[PDB]
Amino acid sequence: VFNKFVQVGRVVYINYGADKGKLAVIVNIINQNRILIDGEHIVRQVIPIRRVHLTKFQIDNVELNQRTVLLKKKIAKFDLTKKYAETSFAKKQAIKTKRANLGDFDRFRVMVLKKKLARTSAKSK
Amino acid sequence: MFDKLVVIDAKGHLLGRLASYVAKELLSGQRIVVVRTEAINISGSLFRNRVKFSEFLNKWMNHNPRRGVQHFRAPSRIFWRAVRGMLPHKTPKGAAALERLKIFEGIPTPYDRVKKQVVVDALKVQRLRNSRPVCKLGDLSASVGWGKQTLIEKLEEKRRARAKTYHDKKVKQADARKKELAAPALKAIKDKLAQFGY
Amino acid sequence: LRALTTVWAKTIDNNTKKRFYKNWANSNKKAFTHHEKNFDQKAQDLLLKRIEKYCSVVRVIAHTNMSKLNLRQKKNHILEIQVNGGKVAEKVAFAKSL
Amino acid sequence: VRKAAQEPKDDTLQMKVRQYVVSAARLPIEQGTKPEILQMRVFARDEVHAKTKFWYNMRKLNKIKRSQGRILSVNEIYEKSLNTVKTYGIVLKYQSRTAIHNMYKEYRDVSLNGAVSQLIQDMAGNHRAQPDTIQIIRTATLEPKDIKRPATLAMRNAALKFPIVKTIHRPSEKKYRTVYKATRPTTF
Amino acid sequence: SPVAPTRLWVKAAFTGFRRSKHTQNSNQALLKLQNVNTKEDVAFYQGKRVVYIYKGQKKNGSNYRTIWGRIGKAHGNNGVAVARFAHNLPPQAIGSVLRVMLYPNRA
Amino acid sequence: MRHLLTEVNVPIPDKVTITAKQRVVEVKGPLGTIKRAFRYASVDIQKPTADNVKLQIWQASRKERAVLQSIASQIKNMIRGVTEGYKFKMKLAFAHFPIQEAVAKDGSSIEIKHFLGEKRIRRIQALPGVKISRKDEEKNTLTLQGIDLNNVSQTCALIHQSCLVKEKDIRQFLDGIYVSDKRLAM
RNA sequence: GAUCGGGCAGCAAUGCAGAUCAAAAGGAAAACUUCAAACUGGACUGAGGGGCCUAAGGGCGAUUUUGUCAAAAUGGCUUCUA
RNA sequence: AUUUUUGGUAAGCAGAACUGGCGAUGAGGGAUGAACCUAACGUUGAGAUAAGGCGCCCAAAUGCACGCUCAUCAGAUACCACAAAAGGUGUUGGUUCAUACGGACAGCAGGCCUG
RNA sequence: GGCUCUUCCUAUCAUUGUGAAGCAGAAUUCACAACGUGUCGGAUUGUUCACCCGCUAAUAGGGAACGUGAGCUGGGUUUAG
RNA sequence: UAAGUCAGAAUCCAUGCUGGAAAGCAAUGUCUAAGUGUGAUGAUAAACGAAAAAAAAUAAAAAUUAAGUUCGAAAGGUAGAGCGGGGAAGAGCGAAAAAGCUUGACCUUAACUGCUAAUCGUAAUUCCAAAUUAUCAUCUACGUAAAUCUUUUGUAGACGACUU
Ligand SMILES: [Mg+2]
Ligand SMILES: [Mg+2]
Ligand SMILES: [Mg+2]
Ligand SMILES: [Mg+2]
Ligand SMILES: [Mg+2]
Ligand SMILES: [Mg+2]
Ligand SMILES: [Mg+2]
Ligand SMILES: [Mg+2]
Ligand SMILES: [Mg+2]
Ligand SMILES: [Mg+2]
Ligand SMILES: [Mg+2]
Ligand SMILES: [Mg+2]
Ligand SMILES: [Mg+2]
Ligand SMILES: [Mg+2]
Ligand SMILES: [Mg+2]
Ligand SMILES: [Mg+2]
Ligand SMILES: [Mg+2]
Ligand SMILES: [Mg+2]
Repeated sequence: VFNKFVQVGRVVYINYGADKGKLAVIVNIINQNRILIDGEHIVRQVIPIRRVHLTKFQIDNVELNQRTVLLKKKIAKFDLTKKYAETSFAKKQAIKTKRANLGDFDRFRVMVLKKKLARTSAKSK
Repeated sequence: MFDKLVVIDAKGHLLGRLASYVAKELLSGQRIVVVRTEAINISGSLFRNRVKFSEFLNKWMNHNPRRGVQHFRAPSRIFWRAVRGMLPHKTPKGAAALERLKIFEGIPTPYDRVKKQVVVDALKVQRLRNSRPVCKLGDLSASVGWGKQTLIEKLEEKRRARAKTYHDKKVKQADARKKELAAPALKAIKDKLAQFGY
Repeated sequence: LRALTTVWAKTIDNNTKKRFYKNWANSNKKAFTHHEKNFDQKAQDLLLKRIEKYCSVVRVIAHTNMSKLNLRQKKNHILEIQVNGGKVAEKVAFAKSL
Repeated sequence: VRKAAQEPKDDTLQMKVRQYVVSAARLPIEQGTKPEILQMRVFARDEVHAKTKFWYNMRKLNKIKRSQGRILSVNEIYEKSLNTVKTYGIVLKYQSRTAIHNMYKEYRDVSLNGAVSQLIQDMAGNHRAQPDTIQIIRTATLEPKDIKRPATLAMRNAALKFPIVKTIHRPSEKKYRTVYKATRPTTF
Repeated sequence: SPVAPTRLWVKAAFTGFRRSKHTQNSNQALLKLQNVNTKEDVAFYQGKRVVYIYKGQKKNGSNYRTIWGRIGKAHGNNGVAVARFAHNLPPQAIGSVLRVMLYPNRA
Repeated sequence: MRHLLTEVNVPIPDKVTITAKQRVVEVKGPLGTIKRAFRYASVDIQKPTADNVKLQIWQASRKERAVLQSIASQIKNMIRGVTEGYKFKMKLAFAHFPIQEAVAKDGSSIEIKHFLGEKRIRRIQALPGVKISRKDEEKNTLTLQGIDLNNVSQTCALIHQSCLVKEKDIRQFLDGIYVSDKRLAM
């Protein structure tokens, strides 16, 4: 149903921005198309809600118009870091980052390792 | 645009947009096949689009109706006229472009198997405010007397049923191979790859 | 619609064969030979069962026998006469009886 | 393309209005005198533009023309804190094909410049106003006791939640753009 | 033998020449490189050498023939790039695939 | 402008059970089960609690907003419908020519003859869930009973309308079969 | 320290938490404008055929290396195509 | 042709003034087209533009942000191919006067008032 | 100008389904969706028109180089008596 | 009436009807002498993984924001090996444009081992696959079915055409 809302103090993913791939929190809703954004890795921004994706992390400790500092603290106490880090989303994301850094030999390896996973399964026993 | 043959599933696609895309693709060398044309969408009252198609039925070559325009009533051809409209179709180049496109209603034999594709920008859900009016092509071609709607439905159901077979088999076995992937010998290699940046 | 298949009998009399020819008497009259020598009742039944399986409409292929009249033309006529009755299967049974 | 410092990093998100103070004096320019200085607040996109706005209003309001005076200075004003949301009132006169009108408008934004930019876009879209025609009489950052508009007061509550009902698919960079993909997106 | 072993060339498409409604420069072809999308990415190929291969009657024991050129510049903000060849490309070429090659590596 | 949230609250009382799946509403009470399909509106129909049913619409425009209260009210009708049914009485009105009536045992069909002395036969088949009845004491009336408001009101309609008088001043003639009593509780 | 509210409390009287403005004493930083210093990848071009000239540094307007080419090869012609 | 102009109900009518232009003039833009918009021409390559554009025919954004709009006759713009007086509980802004828990509007109530 | 023939318009004469009335019925009038089909026989006049005699569901108004002369006709108009 | 529903016209679309050289498609009769005949040269708006089958739903869900996936991918050799790949016949199934899926004589191939790569001289398409089909030349077969003209009919006709 509707469980995940855009609320004062929401945990949001910044996509399609200079800030893409970065989590943030929402202090105020400016009109219906824009929210006010903050976090440890991001300046205080205004962003069209369009560019953002709701993360299903709601921090009820956050307060309307909270100063950058206090927010950063509350965020830290919440472990957006650990919690998000376990997410299927961030797991996949990191895996991607991994694939990013691979050289000719790395690929080749992965290919021989890929062939083996195939041709070897008959090892019952 | 470089895949050897794209096959698009026109369902829930908007006519004009799917049109322009397929048109460009065509101009630039992509050989396309569109399917399930009867499933394409148009923005407006089914009424309004019937008014419109009627208005078109009304145009004709005066002294000799059997010269020039043929008013085609099947969804396939509706779409086809749509695309031909967006190419320079009297140009030899335009011709080629056209020859690249083939279109059907429902999903005919050669195309059961090949993977059907979607143009994201062309989707009714993507393009149209939810509460605004729309039609499915086959409804229009109904009002204009294309008789095959019922048949196509039946035929589609038939093919849906073959799908459940494919899929189910594919699932069963593909779970069994994932289970035996968790066995010792291979669990090793799995770990090797994960570390490798799976 | 489309023709799925045609089930021919063993007996196709010369005059009907005439249909396929412009002149019967200067021809070696080779028509249907292979249908004769190779004729396997089993297969026919198989075809009829086929029709039962896949078919919407059933028609009988019919024969105007011109030899019964006194006119010049002796070359018969070959018609499709469609069969209207409730169930495809029974249509087929009927057709066969004919 | 000259940005004022208080504009956003993305030029897209807001108009190029900035708020100016311009001040000038009757040309005769007598030395030891204690001149009458005429000062006014204009919204423009330039210093030049601001000067124009200035003079227009000034020649309407008083005897002065430009050959009759001198521009002492043009100083851009900035908004205090871009950390909070504020409700701004604005008082306008604009010119519609029939006649001239006084309007009062409110916007919830982080800047008075933002308040203005939003005001202009709105006035174009809803009223077909021409920028050149628009005259902003007075502008106030609003105290809550003073905010009168329903679409303004609409947003005061902490319990505010928008589900995002429909997500229109928008790839992250261009590098990811494909016309046709092998499976259908979702909304949610 | 089933295929060629390694093909080191990127696939490009020939869009047309650089044109205005009523006018065209046939000196500058336009290509779209596979999986090349924005000006940034196109830039990466700036100096690169590109081939046009086609077949025909035997000329010096080879049934193919060639025109060589280089991608010079980004054309417009999706992935499109001007190419210059030795002989301005024949126009039927438009429907076709050209070979971007990575040869120009310099310090 | 565009409205943020709009809600409407439907009470559910004793002996009523309600089901919302993908906009498809079911209501089962003592008198039976009624279902309706709302697929045409973008509205949110919240999982009903035996107490209530909450309907919400988000990011809406004035036109959209009305669909809420209207879907709601339709539900009100489904509920009240399965609690106490709906009964209508239609008075059968004629000046000179007595309207003659034959209603079947199903209560599913009506024959009307002799309307304005016309020699034509009127045939009206009642909608599903609708039963037509006439007693000895009814004093020239028809009674249409059912759970679903629509099917019953509509059956009444089809009846009243089959008998519209034509090609004469309608204000003098006035023959016809009209609804006397609407929204009765049994 | 002073206001305020789209807080939690509290039955109320009151407290916890905010946000805005902010004394003396301290810290640590962003955006814009202007003006400067410097790195790396491309495209098009090479007109001219000297020993003269100087601000003593150079200027005067491309050089180097390598590969292929005997076969109708290159250029052209007739015809056709886009 | 712009602006100004006289006769004429008016005219792609008939007359005048200043500056152009078209004739005598091509190129890009107004799909199209003498007098509009940019812009004035030797043969040729590059670059960056004007006018105008960038969903496809078509080079270039299905760019990024705002406001407003659903037409069972939508709309889509200079010169340009026409619309008026008059109307609308369609929708959105704004103007000026008003009501409300010292409980309003409306409905149902009940005896102007009252639940 | 008529004859011949085809097609289009709708500012509908009739026919279909309706709304309205100072609509009792009958007849009539105003309006809507609407040409799908039909819209005739003679006096006098070269006639377009006009006027009369009639039948008719009705005897609607128009366009197509004032539709239609290598389709007629030649009465009218406009050479030479 | 805004969503949502009924009724409802000489209207519209169909049904019926006439065309139907739509350079559309199907079923069926017979024939195509001799071979799953070979050789050379060629053309195909586009071969170098030009790789890839769930179905449905976008106000759904217990839960997953992008095919931003997954699979394949080693020397355009030889000798062995053989994970694996492809498949005769016949028998199964399969029809929306029957495209193919199963079994299967057998045909084949990857790790690993040995030879062979270099003088194609610091680049110049990496000319090889698959589906089609033209031309020239030739080897075998010197046959088979049918049509047309010269006749015939008048159910047709200017002539061709048509019925017979
Ligand atoms: Mg009436
Ligand atoms: Mg009457
Ligand atoms: Mg040559
Ligand atoms: Mg002027
Ligand atoms: Mg004049
Ligand atoms: Mg002038
Ligand atoms: Mg001028
Ligand atoms: Mg002259
Ligand atoms: Mg000129
Ligand atoms: Mg140039
Ligand atoms: Mg868009
Ligand atoms: Mg009318
Ligand atoms: Mg009148
Ligand atoms: Mg006469
Ligand atoms: Mg005439
Ligand atoms: Mg005379
Ligand atoms: Mg209906
Ligand atoms: Mg009509």
